[PDB]
Amino acid sequence: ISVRGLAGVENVTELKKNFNRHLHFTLVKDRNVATPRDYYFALAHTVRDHLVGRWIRTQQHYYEKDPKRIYYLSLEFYMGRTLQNTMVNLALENACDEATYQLGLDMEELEEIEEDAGLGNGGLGRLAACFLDSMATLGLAAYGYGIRYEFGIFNQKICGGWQMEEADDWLRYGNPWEKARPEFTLPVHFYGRVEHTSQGAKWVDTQVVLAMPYDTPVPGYRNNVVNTMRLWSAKAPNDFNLKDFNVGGYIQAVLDRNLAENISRVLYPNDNFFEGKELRLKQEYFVVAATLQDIIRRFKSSKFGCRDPVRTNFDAFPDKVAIQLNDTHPSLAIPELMRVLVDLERLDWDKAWEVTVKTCAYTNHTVIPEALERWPVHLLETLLPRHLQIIYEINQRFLNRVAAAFPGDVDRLRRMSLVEEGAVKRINMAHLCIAGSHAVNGVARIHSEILKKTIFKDFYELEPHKFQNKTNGITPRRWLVLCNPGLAEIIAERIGEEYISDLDQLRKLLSYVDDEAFIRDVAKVKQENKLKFAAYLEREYKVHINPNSLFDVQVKRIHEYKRQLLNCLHVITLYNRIKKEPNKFVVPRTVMIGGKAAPGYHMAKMIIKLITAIGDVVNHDPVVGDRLRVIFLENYRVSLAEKVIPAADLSEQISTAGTEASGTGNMKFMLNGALTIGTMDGANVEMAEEAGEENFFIFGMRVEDVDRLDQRGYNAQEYYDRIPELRQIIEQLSSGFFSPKQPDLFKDIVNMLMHHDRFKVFADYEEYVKCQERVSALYKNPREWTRMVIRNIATSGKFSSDRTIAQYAREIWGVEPSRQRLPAPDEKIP
Amino acid sequence: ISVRGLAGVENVTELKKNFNRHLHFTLVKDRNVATPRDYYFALAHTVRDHLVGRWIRTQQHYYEKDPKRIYYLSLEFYMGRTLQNTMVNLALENACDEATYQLGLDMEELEEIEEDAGLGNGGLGRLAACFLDSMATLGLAAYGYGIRYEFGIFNQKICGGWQMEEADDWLRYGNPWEKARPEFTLPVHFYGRVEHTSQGAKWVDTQVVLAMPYDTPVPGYRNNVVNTMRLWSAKAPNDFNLKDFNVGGYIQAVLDRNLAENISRVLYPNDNFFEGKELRLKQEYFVVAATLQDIIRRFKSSKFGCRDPVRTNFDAFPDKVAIQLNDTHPSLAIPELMRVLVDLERLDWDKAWEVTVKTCAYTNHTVIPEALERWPVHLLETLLPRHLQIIYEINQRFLNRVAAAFPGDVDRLRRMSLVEEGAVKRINMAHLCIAGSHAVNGVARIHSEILKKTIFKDFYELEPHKFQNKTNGITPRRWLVLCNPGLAEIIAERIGEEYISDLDQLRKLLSYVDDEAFIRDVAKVKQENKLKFAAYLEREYKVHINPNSLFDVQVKRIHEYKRQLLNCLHVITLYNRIKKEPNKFVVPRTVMIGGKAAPGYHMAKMIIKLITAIGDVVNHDPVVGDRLRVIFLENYRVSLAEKVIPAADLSEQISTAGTEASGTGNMKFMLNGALTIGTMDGANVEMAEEAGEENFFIFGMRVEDVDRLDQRGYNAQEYYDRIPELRQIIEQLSSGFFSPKQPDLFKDIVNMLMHHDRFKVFADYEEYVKCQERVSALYKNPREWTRMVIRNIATSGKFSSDRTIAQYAREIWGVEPSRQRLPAPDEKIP
Ligand SMILES: CN1C(=O)N[C@@]2(O[C@H](CO)[C@@H](O)[C@H](O)[C@H]2O)C1=O
Ligand SMILES: CN1C(=O)N[C@@]2(O[C@H](CO)[C@@H](O)[C@H](O)[C@H]2O)C1=O
Ligand SMILES: *Cc1c(COP(=O)(O)O)cnc(C)c1O
Ligand SMILES: *Cc1c(COP(=O)(O)O)cnc(C)c1O
Repeated sequence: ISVRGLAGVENVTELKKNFNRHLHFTLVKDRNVATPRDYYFALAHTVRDHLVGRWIRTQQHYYEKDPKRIYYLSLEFYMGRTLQNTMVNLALENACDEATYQLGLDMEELEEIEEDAGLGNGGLGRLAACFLDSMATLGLAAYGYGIRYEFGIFNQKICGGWQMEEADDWLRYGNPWEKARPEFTLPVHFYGRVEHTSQGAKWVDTQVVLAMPYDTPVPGYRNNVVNTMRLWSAKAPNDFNLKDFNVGGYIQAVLDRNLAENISRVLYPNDNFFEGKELRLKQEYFVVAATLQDIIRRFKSSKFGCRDPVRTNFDAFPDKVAIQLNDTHPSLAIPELMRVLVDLERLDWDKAWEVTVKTCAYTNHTVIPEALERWPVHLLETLLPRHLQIIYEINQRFLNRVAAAFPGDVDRLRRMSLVEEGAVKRINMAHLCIAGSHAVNGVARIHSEILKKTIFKDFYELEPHKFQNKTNGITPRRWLVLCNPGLAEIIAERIGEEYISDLDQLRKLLSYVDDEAFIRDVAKVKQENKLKFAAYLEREYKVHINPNSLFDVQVKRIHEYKRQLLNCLHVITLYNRIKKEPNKFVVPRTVMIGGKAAPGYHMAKMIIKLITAIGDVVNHDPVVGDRLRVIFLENYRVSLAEKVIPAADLSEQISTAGTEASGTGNMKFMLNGALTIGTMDGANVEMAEEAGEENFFIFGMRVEDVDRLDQRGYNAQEYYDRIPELRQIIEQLSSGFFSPKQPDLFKDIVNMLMHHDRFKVFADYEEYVKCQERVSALYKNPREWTRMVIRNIATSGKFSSDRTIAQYAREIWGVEPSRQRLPAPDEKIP
Repeated sequence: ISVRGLAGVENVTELKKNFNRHLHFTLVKDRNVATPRDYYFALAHTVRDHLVGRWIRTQQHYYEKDPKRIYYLSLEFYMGRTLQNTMVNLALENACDEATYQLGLDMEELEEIEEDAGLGNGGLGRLAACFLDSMATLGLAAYGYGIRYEFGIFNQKICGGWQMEEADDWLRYGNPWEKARPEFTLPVHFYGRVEHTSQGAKWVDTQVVLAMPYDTPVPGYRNNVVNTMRLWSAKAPNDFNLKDFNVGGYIQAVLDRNLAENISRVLYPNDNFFEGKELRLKQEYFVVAATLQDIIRRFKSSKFGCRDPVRTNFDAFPDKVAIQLNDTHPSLAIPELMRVLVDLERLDWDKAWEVTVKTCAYTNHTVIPEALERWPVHLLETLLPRHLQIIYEINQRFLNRVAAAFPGDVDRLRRMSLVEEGAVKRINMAHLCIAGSHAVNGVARIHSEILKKTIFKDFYELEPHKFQNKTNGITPRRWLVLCNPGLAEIIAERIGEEYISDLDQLRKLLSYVDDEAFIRDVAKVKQENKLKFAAYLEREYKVHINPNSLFDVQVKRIHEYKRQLLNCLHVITLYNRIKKEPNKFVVPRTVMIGGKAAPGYHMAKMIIKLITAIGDVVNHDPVVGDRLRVIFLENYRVSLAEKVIPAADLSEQISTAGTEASGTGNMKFMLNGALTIGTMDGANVEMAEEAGEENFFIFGMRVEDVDRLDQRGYNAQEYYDRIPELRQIIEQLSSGFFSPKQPDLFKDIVNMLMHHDRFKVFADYEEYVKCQERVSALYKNPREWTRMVIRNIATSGKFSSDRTIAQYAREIWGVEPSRQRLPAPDEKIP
């Protein structure tokens, strides 16, 4: 059937009876009233059974051996569905497929019922998920720590061409993967004040919110290792949240509990944008405060909570603990670690600081200013008074370090301060992270260099040793084996299966680049993939596309820097050329644009309306025929990504050079047989470098050109004046060609494009359509297109998150990865 | 070990491995980290497994055979713990006891970990629970319908002698008994307006709240019948509760969902008191609206949703459906049934009314005016506009009936109206229920007569046929076998086990009233019970009592009509007599008073403070010694009741004649070997009638005497003037004898007692202490005390809820009870 494992005789039988046990005993249903949803849960529960045994021995193992622990703190974990992934990592896919078949059910149909774990916005959240999978696969004693939002990223609905947001009640029917652990609930404090008494400061008169943990298993790839993702839920104490007496109402007091519990109710839908709301800041301290107590408790036990030197010496803390800050969101971990060490454990400042810096590491994910976290001091002052004091003290000592290193450099001092003066005083969270971490890293080579040359230049001059790079990657399990079994099978037919956990082996595919059978196969799976997606489209969303055309897709969050608008300009250009010479041949294309716009991002929502507007015109022009279709992919999410990417021919990664830190979607397309048209931005540089620029469609300004233009001054009028095709489009938008009933509908877009384009869309226009012509030319030559594809796939190995994690492990965490199978799952009951 | 069933060889082994399966696979724990709480859940899950098989066949059965269905609507269901009860009804107690023993665990210790299902306030809520057990035991196709409050009755804490309320988070660790059924979620409407168009009225522009059901199994006693208790939970729709656009905030819109969900957040802690709050009214329509849709859906299928006459003829609706209104709380079921039939199904008014009256029945539970539901019209007008219109129309036609029956009786008309004029117009829910039901019943013979003679006199003259009586009862399973296995065993040794489902058989115990061995045994279990409680007291609450003294206990909600104050006067009297003649012998007593006071009931909370105040003085007087102890039983609830009642010697049922509708605690004490001192009120009359007044300690005014006094006019001063002992107590309270630091602390109680005692406490004082002397006299004669006890126990059979339910079934519902074992639980998988 494929190498989705063995469909053993004993195990298919075993699976079937357990499916039945759960349908009866767990679901309390009988075959006569069971619905596909019930069948999905019976299976889910049956699959979950297979990893509890391993989950328990893995955790027990780490307790016995006691290795250095890795704590990945992140406010986002974009998990997606977990049924198939679990079957894949446990070599259960074929067995389950067989058993459910014998039960008369279609596994694929049941898989579609699983709701996505949308606890993320995009890249940052998904990176965290891929990392978790890789850390488990590399046998690292790693723990993912975050918040269990009851409402993840909103589900997007397009009404009249506009995005409509609606709550993502992903828990409505329950989550069979998580395990509530109410017995490990911890208290978290807010507000209050600071008392300075005799031997130390005291955080007093605080409001208490409880953090209840929920554990979700994270299985490694076929190695019997099952790590843990602990997500905190906010709960109100039953005392004070009722007991602070003297009139108000008993009923009201109980109803008001949903005020402390709002902390984990919803994820903020902002991608690369900072919103200084109190609720967010509360979410940030909540996950940090709860997590740290859990980390210290585990440390207190270790082998110190037995003997060792005997005396809670936190000197070995960094040798046993490593906490990674996914961006600045969990940055309060630094002053909080200090607070506990200094205030509670009573360590001297300097010893505490040494420990903190040695256990913390920060990862930066963007260079755009509006994405930077700068919290107003009056907020921190009210909500976390002691942390503010600690931050000021950290700042004090840090700046003294600077003064001593750069005597008299008074401007440097203000520039490096963790405290920003002005309208309102703010705290620069990024500066905090650099100061209290022993390592700071970018997510792509150029991004990392930019940090050193620009944004964090001063910090780099002070401590050059802290700055590193760790190019992002993606997991070949979900992003290849899971979503593209067809491609994985033909690769395995030639080079085996060891590449799933050793992606570098894909290079061996280079020697089949002239193989006639392989070229035919690679081309066949892609065609099969396109047919399946073209079908899904009519199934779930309804209104035809042509599977023979070139599948041109750009899927990622809607942003001005991602330039969906530049993609739009090209689409309209194609349209206008066709209307000019109708009877001239052009390579057919289905351009698919999908992505979510943050609810308050007006421009982003305007762009979505533009895309649908273009489709309204283009898709109903008889002269165009089936040569050009414009489709907006609704509710783009992980599960939807697993469907489009494998069916894509052209991947669009056209952000303005220097704005996309790395990107990961680009990697997903490269490993799944799509060709890339893009700019020398983020990881695109390393991808073209790996496959050879000849096998890549690079265009536009490089970072240097962008800066040259900025020195000069960017004037869009110039481009409007010298390019008639561009002029024609702008006047089409301006006159209502695309919005008849509301002719001025797109005035904001035009206005922006002409007067405040921060991402110089026009500047890359000419080179973009010129380059688009070259991909059309090559698509006309199926054999050469597929051979270039093979050159990309065979060379994508470097972009696996196993590589990334192995580097973090060695160069930052100080641990050694291991592909050693944990001693079976085998029963056992001590 | 006892007749808690057989500890079979095959089944103890089977139980043990399933306990282990769940500890591993369900709890995801290993023996080395498992805590008593984990062990309790493994067991709970193991026990729950045994009844799903029966649960499924019982429900399938009713679907095949299609009998008349009984729907018990109630806003309260005081369930308590369900582990032991399930073991008892499934004959699993000894097997589980053995198996857990072999696993090295103490079952009793694990049982104590189960949280109480406190979804009730007192009598009314517990009656519903006992009924459910009886309906299952009598094989009735019955369904309990209510609300799944996430917070039940508050947990009571005594601080400085005052009651402190704290949220009852009974779901904190989860509920292994319920089964969420999100797939059967239904929509419920609120607000909106009424449109009158061409062919009928339309309820339009409403706000939608979703009702998600949760089913809990209700097993009959050893008959393999497992009925269902469906509890609704409020959920916000993800559309409008987000989709009603045009600024407000996406985050805020999501956080605001907890506004529609507040409907099922908390139970109103009022016992026999009406609070006209909107949230309550919403809770009342919510349970009614959701339930009715479920009822009609089931009816539409039946055997009509196949063939029958073919044409949705609701003429057979009453033949297939019976809905019982537990008090007026679910009274909106009447106008709602009309709304659906008329507005949606399009039946003519008269045919719809005929159906409604024929399927509905109302049970009245109190005669005090402040407990009567009278909803302001402006509330109904805003929240349920169409229901108000329907109610007015029902009123219109009803009054016309009256006018026609009593021509010219203009005062009768206003008195009987469902609409009350005055300050604010109100709707008398009780009048609504009488009009739209074919049967109205009281809960005790005297209570029922009072309804006919007083409160509903006019309604009785109009339709004498509607009024009936159904004396309350309690379940011998929980209230005997479960909480008093010792007594149940010795009874079984003599007369067998058939009495558990045929309590009348207890009469056979009359012939052992002179049996020397029996008297010794009855006396032995009571002593064992007292020793166990005296121990529990020091275990969980700490500060000694004497097991040889007479256990004088009054446990029930704190109310002025229950007269805990009269009990207080006696206690102080005993104290004062001892201080007067210290070296005179008196029968030792431990008087235990326990009960919860509604949060806003000031007097009730003052009485609790008084009780603790008396104990402070009495319990620390050296001259008193161990002859008199005053203890306030904290957090009285079902689970606590199962502990005290079996250990009680004297049961206090001293409400003012004519105020306690029936009472059920009194019955619990009678069947568990306690003697009753009380007034001729509620069921006390029928109990004394059944055991013989010679075996009862009756005192005080009868209803007639109360009325005579009211004609005359009640003047408490008179009693204060003629009884020196009474005078001495009042002046002790007035001067701070019981409250040194705050001498005027009890001015409200004294003031009330002297000037506004609605329950004439003083009037029954003399006859009360005189009577108390007689019980002390008889306690001095162990052999005769025990023989009187035997006379009570042997004669309590009439008070089993099986009797009550059998009567409801025959005289109201029109169904025949059956003690036929359902065809085993046996596997099966169609
Ligand atoms: C939102 N968001 C960011 O703020 N940074 C991001 O992180 C991802 C993983 O590091 C990168 O691939 C993206 O380029 C970057 O924009 C991202 O997706
Ligand atoms: C609160 N509450 C009432 O309103 N009525 C009650 O119902 C019980 C069951 O019918 C009766 O036994 C009580 O006497 C009556 O007070 C009760 O307990
Ligand atoms: C991989 C992924 C992303 C990141 O896409 P980029 O092109 O790097 O912005 C965002 N959303 C989803 C659903 C993803 O799978
Ligand atoms: C039986 C019961 C009641 C009713 O007691 P009465 O004496 O009828 O008021 C109240 N509370 C609990 C916990 C009960 O078990």
